[PDB]
Amino acid sequence: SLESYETLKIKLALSKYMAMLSTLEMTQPLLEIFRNKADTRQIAAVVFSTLAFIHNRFHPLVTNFTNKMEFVVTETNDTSIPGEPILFTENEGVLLCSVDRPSIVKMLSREFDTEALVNFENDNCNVRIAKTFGADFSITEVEATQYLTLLLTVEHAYLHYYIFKNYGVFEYCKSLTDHSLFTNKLRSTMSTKTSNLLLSKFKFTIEDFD
Amino acid sequence: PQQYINSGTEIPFCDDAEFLNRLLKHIDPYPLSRMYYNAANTMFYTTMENYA
Amino acid sequence: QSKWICLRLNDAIIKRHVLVLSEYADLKYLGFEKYKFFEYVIFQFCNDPQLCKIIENNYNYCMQIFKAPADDMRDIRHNIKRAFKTPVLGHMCVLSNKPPMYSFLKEWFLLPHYKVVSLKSESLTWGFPHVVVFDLDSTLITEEEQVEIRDPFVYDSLQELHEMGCVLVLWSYGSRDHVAHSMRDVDLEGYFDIIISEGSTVQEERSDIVDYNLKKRFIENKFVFDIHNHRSDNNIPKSPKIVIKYLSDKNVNFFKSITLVDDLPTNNYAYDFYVKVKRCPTPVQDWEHYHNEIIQNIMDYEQYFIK
Repeated sequence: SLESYETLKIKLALSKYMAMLSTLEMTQPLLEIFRNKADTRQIAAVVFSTLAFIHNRFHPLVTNFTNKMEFVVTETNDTSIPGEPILFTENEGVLLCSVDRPSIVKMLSREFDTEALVNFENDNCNVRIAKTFGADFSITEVEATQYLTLLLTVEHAYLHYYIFKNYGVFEYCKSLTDHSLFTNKLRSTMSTKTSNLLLSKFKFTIEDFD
Repeated sequence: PQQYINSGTEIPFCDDAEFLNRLLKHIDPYPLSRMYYNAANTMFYTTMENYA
Repeated sequence: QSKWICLRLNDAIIKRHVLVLSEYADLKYLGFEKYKFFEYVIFQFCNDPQLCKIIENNYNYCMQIFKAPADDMRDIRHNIKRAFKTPVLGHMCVLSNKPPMYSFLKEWFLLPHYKVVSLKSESLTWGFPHVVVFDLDSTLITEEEQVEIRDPFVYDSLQELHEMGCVLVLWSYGSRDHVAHSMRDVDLEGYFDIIISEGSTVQEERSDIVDYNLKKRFIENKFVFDIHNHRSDNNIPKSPKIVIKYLSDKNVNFFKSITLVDDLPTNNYAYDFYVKVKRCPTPVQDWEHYHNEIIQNIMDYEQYFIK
């Protein structure tokens, strides 16, 4: 496709994000950590590193960041709220962010579908038989799926944070009541790099049926 | 808070671009152009569940 | 008037086909593996020597460097056939990422790259083919309105050319009507490959069935031509566009060389060879020297270069 190389560019941005977390203090594949309470500080720090990459690519013009902020993670549905698995808060100057691990863990337990579904380059000697003559690196599509999933989930949070920071508590509440500002808005100052943001990439609808 | 990214002092980065490209190569054929939907499906599913 | 550079793919995973680039960066437009589709790829010479230096450092492919001040299709073909020692060259790929405006080559077939898959090979000759194209209304016929065969020697020479595999391509500028009579009158088609008519004219193109005569299978002489130049002159060149189009319709996808034989030099836009037919009100039987000329023209590559 005349967009295909751009899809490859999306793959590239994805891998660029991936490898940094795959190497810097990468102890174990995600699920091994996320199945356990061990080093909740490590978990939250990985989340913060993700937020750092997000601030980077969204607003790369100035790499500086207010890394000073507090973190909480929770194990209690009586604390959880549907639809916003992570939430920012401010308490008398105490800027803090909060999460529930079990929700996201349970979320990341279904990536088991397969693309054996739709059309592709047609079966041909060119496609194969041509190669039959003449002329730890361990990664699989499912892991890449999970990782992109978590990225996309954090995107929502980062946009929320940007808005809250720029507009204060009330508008944070307003947005949580109504995310309509998200609704179909590339329009931005160039600093946002809005085309960088993956909302531009995929679209969806439910149909109310019966 | 049990943790405080005031302990954070960094802007983590990596530019091993050629190593990343060789790693990219074996993932090139994967049709995420199809696969991506799974994430949205599962997210919506979980949100529905949580509201229920 | 430019210096030029060319890729030569190391593994000829697809042969003969060649491409022309607007950017060294066009590799990004091409993406993975598809470079293996194009045996050679020409690019205008680097202004910055660092580009050529990086190219020279790259080992992934062979390459050549040359001057081609002669901004001409056939001359470029000749030069490249010299460079890579190859008698024949494939079609030139194009993309919606619009080519460099090397439009001096405007009049040519352009392959929208993906047709590469559509590139069947063909039975029509066991050798790489030479081709010769012709006209009726004033070309080789006697000037009498009831034309005569100038020589039965020529009549049989028609079939004889199949010994060499020279393909025989009449494009009368005259209407299909006289051809419709001529066919019944003399089975030159029974000696002769491909026929077309209606070439006389060009139409103001702007963005703003013949079988019944004798149950024939013959072409719709469609309005395939275009303005193409949109300029204050009166020229109706023999069109490689249509010609090659019909060739690939016949699955004819490669050729050694093509000669035009006609009474009008102007239509020749740097055809490999032009045979200005000597208009004649008599059967001259002049074909002997025409034969000799064409044969020597063919022989030109016996030396591995037309000269």
